[PDB]
Amino acid sequence: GSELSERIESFVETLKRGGGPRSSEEMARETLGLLRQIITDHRWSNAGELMELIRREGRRMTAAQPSETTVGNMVRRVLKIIREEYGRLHGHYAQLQSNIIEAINELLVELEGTMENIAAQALEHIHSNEVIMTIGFSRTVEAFLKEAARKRKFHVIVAECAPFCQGHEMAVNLSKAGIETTVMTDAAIFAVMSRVNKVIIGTKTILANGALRAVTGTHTLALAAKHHSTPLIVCAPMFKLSPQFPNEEDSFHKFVAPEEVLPFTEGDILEKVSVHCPVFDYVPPELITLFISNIGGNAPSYIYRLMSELYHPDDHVL
Amino acid sequence: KELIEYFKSQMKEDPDMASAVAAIRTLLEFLKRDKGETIQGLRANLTSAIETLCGVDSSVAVSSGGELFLRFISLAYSKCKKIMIERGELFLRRISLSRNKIADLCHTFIKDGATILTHAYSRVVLRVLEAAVAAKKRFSVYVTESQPDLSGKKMAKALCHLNVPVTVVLDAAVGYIMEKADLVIVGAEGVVENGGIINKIGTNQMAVCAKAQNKPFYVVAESFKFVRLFPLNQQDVPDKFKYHPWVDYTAPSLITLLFTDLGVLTPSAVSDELIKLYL
Amino acid sequence: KELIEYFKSQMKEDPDMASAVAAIRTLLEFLKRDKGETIQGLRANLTSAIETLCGVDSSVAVSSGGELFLRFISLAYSKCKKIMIERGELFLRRISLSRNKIADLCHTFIKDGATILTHAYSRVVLRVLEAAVAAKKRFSVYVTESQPDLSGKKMAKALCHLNVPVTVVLDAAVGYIMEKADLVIVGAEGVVENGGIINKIGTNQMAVCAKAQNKPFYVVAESFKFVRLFPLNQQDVPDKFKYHPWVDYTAPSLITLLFTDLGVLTPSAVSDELIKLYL
Ligand SMILES: O=C(COc1ccc(Cl)cc1)N[C@H]1CC[C@H](NC(=O)COc2ccc(Cl)cc2)CC1
Repeated sequence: GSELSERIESFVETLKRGGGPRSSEEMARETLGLLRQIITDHRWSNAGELMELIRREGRRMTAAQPSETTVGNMVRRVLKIIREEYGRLHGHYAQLQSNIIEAINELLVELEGTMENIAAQALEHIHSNEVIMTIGFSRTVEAFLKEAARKRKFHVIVAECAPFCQGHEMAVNLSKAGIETTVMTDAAIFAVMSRVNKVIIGTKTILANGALRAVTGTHTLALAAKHHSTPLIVCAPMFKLSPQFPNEEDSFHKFVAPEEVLPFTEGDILEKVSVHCPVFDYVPPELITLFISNIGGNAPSYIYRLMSELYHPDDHVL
Repeated sequence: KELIEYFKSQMKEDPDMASAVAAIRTLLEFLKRDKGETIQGLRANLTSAIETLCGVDSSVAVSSGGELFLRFISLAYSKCKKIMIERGELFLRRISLSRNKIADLCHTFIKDGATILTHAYSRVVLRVLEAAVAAKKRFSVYVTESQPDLSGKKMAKALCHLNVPVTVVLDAAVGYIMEKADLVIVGAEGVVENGGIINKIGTNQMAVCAKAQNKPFYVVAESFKFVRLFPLNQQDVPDKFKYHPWVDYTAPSLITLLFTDLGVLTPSAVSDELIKLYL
Repeated sequence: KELIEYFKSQMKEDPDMASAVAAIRTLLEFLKRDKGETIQGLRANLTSAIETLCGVDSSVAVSSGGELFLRFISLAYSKCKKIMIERGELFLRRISLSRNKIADLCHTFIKDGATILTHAYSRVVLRVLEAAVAAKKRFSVYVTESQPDLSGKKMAKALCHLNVPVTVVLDAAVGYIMEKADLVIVGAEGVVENGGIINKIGTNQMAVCAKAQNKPFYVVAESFKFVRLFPLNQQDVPDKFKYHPWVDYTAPSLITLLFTDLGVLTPSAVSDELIKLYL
């Protein structure tokens, strides 16, 4: 009853104010648990009313934070699960609900295996004495690299992300496992690119065009890789896949307080200058060489088929 | 004959009508009129209609329609044709909603305050621009004059009624104006397997300049234009469709996205659709 | 006035004559007729002639000539003008032998059995092709129709008298025929510092397609066409020379070599010549 309502609220405000939970895998787990509790703790008999209330609460979620697309695309995954179950039972009400629940359960148990799947897949993409470059921080990519390091020796060049220098803690984490790690400013990306073999980077969201929304500055790294023709690898699980297209959407970049870019102590100039701090940026699919997912490697030119396999095309608007 | 004049008057019937839709209408009425009740004899009359209709008109769109919907009807013995006419009627309905779906999926890709750059007159581009301006979007438009048949002037006249600033440009001036165009939208006359488009003569220049300036190159086309051809160079295209050529080929290397009734598609997806359809 | 009608009749005098040569002739006779014996007053009459002559004609070639040869004569007080007229006469002689030198250096770069691809009519391209065919060389020729002023038809007519197969093509069909052309030869209307050329509207398309197919892009021009401009994009070129534009800019990135009376030059060398000449 009101527990469900206040938990939905709590989650909405946690998504709105700050980043909670930090890992987007934990965010997917939390939103899936909440969707399960909603579909269990409501008086819905027909699948249509359930889908409608799910779409409404998902609209509220998406309005809470548009840049966090995992919640929305997993809501769409739940909607596709409901559609599949209704087609199975109609192409049956209690069995409907329990079958939806076991579908969500299998989705959740395969959710925690994507990390291990990518880690296992990592070995056949790294050779000895290779030079990797990565930008920012990504749990999936550091797991990739520290799993490849157990049987291979290679160098990782971590380009810090300004202003949020998450790349520093990533470099430290990689050095923990003895992965020879060079830390540099993002300004030195093109200067060092000539000596890099591969580029491995995570992402926040993959669009239907194949493009991906990743931390700012990664588009420049992709342009450098394309200039030097080095393969650019994206190790992104299959819950960051978003059916929306690049310019049919709104609110792509996430702008945070310019205090991160230019501090308050600069004084009077802060009334004359316009400071901008875009967290995310757009990378076209032409600059991506290969996508690594929990199922296996795939070219950017197959992400649309993955969409068709994951999301109903009438649910791309929620 | 009987199909030649009906196709001609269908062109006369609706000057605001495409040629592939007229072709499917003519073939539907041809199959519904002669009453050919034969398992194998029906296909003879069909291909006779198709060869006649693309002999009168040298469009790749007409031939592609012909092929795809003749397969569709053949994929449907007395009850065979009885259900085949049903499936043809619903095919016509889907092909009618084609262009509205195309406008209402692609009108959202034009960021307002931008500058559209378009080749010769095309109904799909006009429809999507009408949908965009109906959504309260202001933008400038450059149109190529289409020297062989001055369809650029016709496009400019048609778009001036839509209350938008249109500046028809010279055929060879796209290289000059390409830096002033935020994007390029062209209506394909036919879509080859790999994703390329066999469109009017200057569309390839458009795409090459787009790649010379990284400008997005957008294409809008109906799915009945999906033809199963694979040209490697300009000469590899069928010569019948070229007739001083009239229609040339553009590689999918130069195309960003395709806006069809099947949704927005990567140039890679059209081959998926075609091999799922199995020619 | 006095220069307007003389320039007009010089155009009438020799329909087989360039405009920059006519401009230098008119300015030479203007300086030789008025008898301006002043250290600083002479330059006023000079620049008056130059501004008048590029006000009547919107060519970058005329203005470039004007600038370079006004500096040349000024680089030459009673004996000043007495030697300046000498140096002007020898300048005219060199500018006359310009085109013959250009033909007889560049006619050897056309491998026989190849296919020349040319933009609108130009005297230098015609001269080099005449020199090549005089050397017993057979080749095919495609010419762009030059839609604004149909100079492609004129080039085709002029080259048909030379006993060579010429096939004037459409303005937007170069993208279609670029794979059938072994090389591209275009006569520049003006050469900017970096090596680019400010030529007719479709020359930039020519060069971009050449880079799209690695085909050699050759340019032939006289050294009196070397103008001291540096446009970054199409709009950066002076608007007076553009007059629907008439002449656009092509980056040296897209040009292979330049065939001037100073020998074959890399697009890098023209800036060397210009900074040695010091504008
Ligand atoms: O030591 C490093 C560290 O590299 C960087 C560290 C930091 C920065 Cl800023 C940039 C680069 N990298 C190695 C990577 C292998 C290479 N080459 C070899 O070991 C031999 O390479 C071969 C040998 C044979 C073939 Cl067929 C190909 C390459 C030496 C340098």
